[PDB]
Amino acid sequence: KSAYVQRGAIITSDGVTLAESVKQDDGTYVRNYPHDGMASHTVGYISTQYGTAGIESSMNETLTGHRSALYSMAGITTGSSVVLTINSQMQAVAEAALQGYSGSIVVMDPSTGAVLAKASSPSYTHAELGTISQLVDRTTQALYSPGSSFKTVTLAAGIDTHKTTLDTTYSAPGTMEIGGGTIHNYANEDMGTIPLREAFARSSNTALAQLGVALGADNLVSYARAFGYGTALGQDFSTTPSLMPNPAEMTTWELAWASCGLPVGEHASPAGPQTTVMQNAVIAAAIANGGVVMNPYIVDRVLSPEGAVVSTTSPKSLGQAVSADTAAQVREAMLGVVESGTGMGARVPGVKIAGKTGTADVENGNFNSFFIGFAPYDHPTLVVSVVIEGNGENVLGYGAQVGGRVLAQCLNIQAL
Ligand SMILES: *C(=O)[C@@H](NC(=O)[C@H]1[C@@H](C)ON[C@H]1c1c(Cl)cccc1Cl)[C@@H]1N[C@@H](C(O)O)C(C)(C)S1
Repeated sequence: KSAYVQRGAIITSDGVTLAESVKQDDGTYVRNYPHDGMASHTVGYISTQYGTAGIESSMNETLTGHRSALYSMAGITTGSSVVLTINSQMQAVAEAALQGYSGSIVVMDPSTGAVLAKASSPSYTHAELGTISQLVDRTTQALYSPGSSFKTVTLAAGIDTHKTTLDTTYSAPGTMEIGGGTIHNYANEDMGTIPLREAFARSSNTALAQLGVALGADNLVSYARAFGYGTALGQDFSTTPSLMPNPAEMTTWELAWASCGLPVGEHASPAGPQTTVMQNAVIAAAIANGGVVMNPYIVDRVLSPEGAVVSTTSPKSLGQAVSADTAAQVREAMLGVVESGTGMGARVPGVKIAGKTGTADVENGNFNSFFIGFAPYDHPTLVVSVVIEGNGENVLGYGAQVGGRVLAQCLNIQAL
């Protein structure tokens, strides 16, 4: 029966139709994808060979459309349409910034969790699914070691528990023994004794590991969970949960590394942290939003075949991960990263951008570049989360450059 019932459309917030059904002279309907290639992973597909993904999958009941003994009357009833929170201009900006690279970008509204752009690369067209890495959604369904981008969580926790302050000094030596193994700063750089805001801006592992060990495993895990770890984020799309160990299984050395964003644990529970890019955006959004974590969403509203609004998504909080005072301090620390530390590549003349960078080593001596951030600093209206994957190219600092560029172009779009 269901080939004769028209499937609803998938449309961006600014009115660009990305999926559509057209009636045949046969009476059946064929699925068409205008601007084929835009937001492919988000729009998704239903394919015997390739599976299901994206909105075609997650909103399938709504688009399908819930007397039936007559196939001739099946036409008389239409699926309802879905208007996404994705803006086509911001989507194009994120897609352009990934050309030539593997990785992904999420742009989100920090006060609501609305997903404004969501891009993964390499990508595909729907036309390609009619023949025989591209199908993986690297924003929500790939896990990465977050590296130093996770120090945002460590810092937040340290401040929120009143165990440290941005002006508290730490020894930040090139190497240090912790829990019977070694932690080293990048390039074994000895930074001497410096305030935490500077250790964070310059991304010292030896300093941040000492904070992680002061916090303890229970605290670190609990705060990661409060930011969304362990939750399949997304009101209306699938995200694979970001992972932390069972804190009871962690060692001190493991803890030290985890607090710098490197999963090195060996135990029954997973090693962590392992993050999605979406989870990283949710962390930046919580910090930008006074500590309030939002469950992100990608559907704005549902429309009936006649264009009436049938329902509207409501923003929903997953709780307050840290206090407002803590969030303000973390924002300030993040401003330092971009103004005077490892995130200077994200600077954009005439707008204050804040963020945190990371770099993580993976298999075969490859490494990935991360960035989370928000803008403008005072009254944030956008959050970005990026991963640029190395795969045998050095991409040091690329996440930050991509991040700043996307924030700046997205701010301009907002201004129009
Ligand atoms: C965080 O990303 C931290 N990264 C590193 O030190 C990385 C790279 C350079 O190699 N392996 C790493 C690692 C170590 Cl040695 C220790 C703990 C965690 C990791 Cl992922 C610093 N942050 C980055 C920047 O991108 O923020 C630097 C390259 C400045 S070093």
